[PDB]
Amino acid sequence: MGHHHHHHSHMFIQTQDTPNPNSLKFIPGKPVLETRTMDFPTPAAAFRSPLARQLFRIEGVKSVFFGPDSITVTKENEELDWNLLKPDIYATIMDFFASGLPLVTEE
Repeated sequence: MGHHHHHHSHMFIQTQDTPNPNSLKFIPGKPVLETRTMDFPTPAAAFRSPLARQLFRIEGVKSVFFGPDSITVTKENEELDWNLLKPDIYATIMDFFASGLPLVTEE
């Protein structure tokens, strides 16, 4: 079907603040990595996830981390406010699950 069951996808991301001013935690409502956790410190390491690659496309993303129903992203520098990234972050992750791409391609 072309159109999605968006009325209750539970694909809406809540932001939870952390003990790091440069990093913010994004809970999508669905376990991205219940099975494990995977770090992406560098834009190169991001190859192990299509989502991580798409997150490094967003203006301000220094690094991405995946965890149990959580995506913890860090900014390049403190001059960057998260409101610059947030619209693109929501759009890209909801688009990822709308595409239904595998969270991990290889470890």
